[PDB]
Amino acid sequence: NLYFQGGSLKLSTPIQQLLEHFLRQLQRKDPHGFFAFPVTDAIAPGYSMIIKHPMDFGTMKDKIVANEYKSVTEFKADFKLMCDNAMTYNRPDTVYYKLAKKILHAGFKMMSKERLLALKRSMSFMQDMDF
Amino acid sequence: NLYFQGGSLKLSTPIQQLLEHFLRQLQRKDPHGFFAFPVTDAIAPGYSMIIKHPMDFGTMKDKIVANEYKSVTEFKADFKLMCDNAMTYNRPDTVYYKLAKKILHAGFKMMSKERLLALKRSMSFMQDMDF
Ligand SMILES: COc1cc(OC)cc(-c2cc(C(C)=O)n3ccccc23)c1
Ligand SMILES: COc1cc(OC)cc(-c2cc(C(C)=O)n3ccccc23)c1
Ligand SMILES: COc1cc(OC)cc(-c2cc(C(C)=O)n3ccccc23)c1
Ligand SMILES: COc1cc(OC)cc(-c2cc(C(C)=O)n3ccccc23)c1
Repeated sequence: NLYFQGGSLKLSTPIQQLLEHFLRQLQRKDPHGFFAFPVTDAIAPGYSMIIKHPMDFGTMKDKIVANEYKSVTEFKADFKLMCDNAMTYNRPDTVYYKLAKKILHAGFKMMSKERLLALKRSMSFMQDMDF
Repeated sequence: NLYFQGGSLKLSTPIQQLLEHFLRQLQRKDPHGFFAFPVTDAIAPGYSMIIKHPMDFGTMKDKIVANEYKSVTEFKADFKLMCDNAMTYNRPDTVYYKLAKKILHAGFKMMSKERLLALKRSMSFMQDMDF
């Protein structure tokens, strides 16, 4: 199943472009990859018993690639689920709890509707120009 | 002469926003301010005899503030006039000649219609989003 356009044989949406950008920036807060892959029962005994809805950055990346996010709010919800899971399974004295708390706070600030509107407004002048 | 809008008493165009940005970046290539002010006959004997149409970054800033640039091409022309003046009055062995040549080449690359189109296209996804 193909189509021909602009001299190229073919077959990335705005939301995919936005979420790919924010996911790369959030994963930079986790240089050791603690949040990069699903938590296994081997590394975290009882995890599958305690945490009913697991989430990780790698699973969110798969959702972006497959174009399964319909809103920023859905992305932020998955992000929040990951951080809440880490702050439920792990004790407050752990790197996982402390990092989840920092990531959750920083991510919600960075992706607020009000902030994205202000960034869009700052960029609008380039769309008003003809080049 | 005033008007009231959005609860504020009033009275910056896309081209003004674009040119203010590029002028700041071009002046960063001239940290000593050699191109920041008109060349005087005191600092450059015979300048007013040799150079018929003087130009400097400070004069270009005044034009931006006064909203006197109708195109990027007009801005690039003033920039080119400044660099050509420096490469006419000064010998090739001078910092002024060498800097003018570097500024001229870098400025034309950075402000090419093709580059600005590509930057506009990279940014378009944010204008397609609703926040
Ligand atoms: C110490 O090295 C690692 C590596 C890792 O994947 C690269 C993931 C984790 C990890 C991540 C988590 C999480 C996120 O809960 N975790 C909980 C208990 C024990 C380990 C982990 C730790
Ligand atoms: C230096 O100030 C700015 C302002 C801006 O929009 C307001 C956007 C950028 C900007 C930054 C970037 C980067 C970092 O990729 N970029 C890529 C394509 C088009 C614009 C930009 C830089
Ligand atoms: C060496 O210090 C300075 C300072 C300056 O203004 C801050 C401007 C110039 C300067 C700038 C120029 C130019 C641009 O032609 N010039 C030519 C002959 C002698 C001096 C200069 C030199
Ligand atoms: C990290 O990659 C990017 C990409 C971008 O547009 C493609 C723009 C920016 C960007 C950079 C900036 C800066 C540096 O001011 N900026 C300001 C307002 C809105 C957007 C941006 C950064």
